[PDB]
Amino acid sequence: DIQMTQSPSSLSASVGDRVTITCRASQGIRNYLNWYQQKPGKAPMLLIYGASSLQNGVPSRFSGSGSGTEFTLTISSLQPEDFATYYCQQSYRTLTFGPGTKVDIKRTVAAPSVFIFPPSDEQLKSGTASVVCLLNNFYPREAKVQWKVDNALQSGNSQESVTEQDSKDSTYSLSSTLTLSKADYEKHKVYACEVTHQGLSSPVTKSFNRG
Amino acid sequence: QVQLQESGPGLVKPSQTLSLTCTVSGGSISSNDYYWTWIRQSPGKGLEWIGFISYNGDTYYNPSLKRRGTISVDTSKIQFSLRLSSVTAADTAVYYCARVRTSSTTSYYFDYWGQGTLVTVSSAASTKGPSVFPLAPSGTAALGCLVKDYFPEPVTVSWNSGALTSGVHTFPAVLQSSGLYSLSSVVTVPSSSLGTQTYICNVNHKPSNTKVDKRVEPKS
Amino acid sequence: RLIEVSVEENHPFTLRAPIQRIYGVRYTETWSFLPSLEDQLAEISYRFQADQPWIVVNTSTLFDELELDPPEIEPGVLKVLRTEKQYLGVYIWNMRGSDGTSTYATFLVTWKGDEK
Repeated sequence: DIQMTQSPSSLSASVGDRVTITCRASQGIRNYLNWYQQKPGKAPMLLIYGASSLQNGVPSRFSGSGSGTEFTLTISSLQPEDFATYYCQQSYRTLTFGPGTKVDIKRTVAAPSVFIFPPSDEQLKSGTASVVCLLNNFYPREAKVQWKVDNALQSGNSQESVTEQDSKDSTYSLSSTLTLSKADYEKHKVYACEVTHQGLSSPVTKSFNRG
Repeated sequence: QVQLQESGPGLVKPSQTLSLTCTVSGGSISSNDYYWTWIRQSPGKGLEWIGFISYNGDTYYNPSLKRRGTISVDTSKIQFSLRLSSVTAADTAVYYCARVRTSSTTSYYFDYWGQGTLVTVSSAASTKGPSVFPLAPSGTAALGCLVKDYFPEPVTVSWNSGALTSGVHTFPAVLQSSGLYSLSSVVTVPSSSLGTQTYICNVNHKPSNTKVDKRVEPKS
Repeated sequence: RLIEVSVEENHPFTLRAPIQRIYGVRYTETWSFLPSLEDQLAEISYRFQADQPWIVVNTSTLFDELELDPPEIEPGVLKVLRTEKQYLGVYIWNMRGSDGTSTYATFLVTWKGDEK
């Protein structure tokens, strides 16, 4: 089969930059090369066909060139909504896709807004308590969250989940979920999550009393 | 413009046959100007072309599927479908239907795509729908829903039947040690709205044909 | 004599033999290709009974030398995903049964953009 390769695997660029992504075909494919944009949770979307023809309704800041084995996609004035994975695809032999190039957006530091949620009473009837800590609209992705139960640092019993970069403001959000048994929850009183992030001058702690 | 909608099972047992249907609206299937394709995407194996069908019913397949895939068309209902036989875990993926154009100077390209359907191949016995619990709120306030203990993926979450979209964040599912998934969906709202506006999360779990609506309120 | 197929650039085509078979007969089918600008492309065999398993007996390297995909071959049918000048020409299908038959059909594939 024709092997399509792409470079870089991923990049970070600022709003307004000009970025070029490279696609290589293992053999000559004439201009039978397409570019697709895939935003988080969406289907791929056609941007360019025939190596250089912009699809109708695609912004004029996207540009394709190449014929033969080397192709380029240039995004001439990068926008927050351009956060996406970009894929090349050949139509000369059995249709094949490249592996994608991830475009991340660089922006200024933004401190997270922190919220803590006790287990609902309804859930406690299952013998399990979920305590949720939310870190909202921050940048960069890096952060640390510590669960403390009556000032005892927790370990091994929490999981974390992060959204992809927001299409409008390029921030992240994160959820840390601490899982205890009902017995464990009902034996302690102070539940607190402590968040350390670049945009915080000192760690932010949010706590609740009950259990 | 033309629109495509996939539909099919979320969970298929190994050795069984995956069956999916794409329904086409805003257009018809009656001209060699267009072909109708299936493509899939898996974290590991990237995007893969499966095959396409012409309006007259001629099919063309990626040899990699070892003739396990059958594409059929029913032009009457403006539908076309995919049957993948002898499925294995390696066939877990998001399956997409799409329209194909071609030309003498460009060859084939996929100009309109369906939204994709996640098909999980697993020997697990039956699907399971989620329990939904409030994340009660305390300037700006945050509230949410904890969606727990469902299988397989995915679940979709809206707020107020789709009328509330700003400030919503729905996190990726996480596989728990129990074998079930869970996630949270949160939204930030004006704190003054807490007493006047109703907030309901609509949780749709198509793999188990379950929908749960949960109202989230300040706790007494 | 010839089954004429008119094709367009970067459209697919399918050659369908008017195939008729008798249950329990062993068949071998071959496709041969005489390019416009001889070569057995492929040979398959099976006992006749979609649900039809067959064995691929032989295959040619011609299109691979040209860095192009060879036709896909199924009982009674030859498929080309994307038309190009190197696929134009004369294709001959021959199917031989263990009941003693030998059946031939010949196809002429030409480019639509060349009139007369």
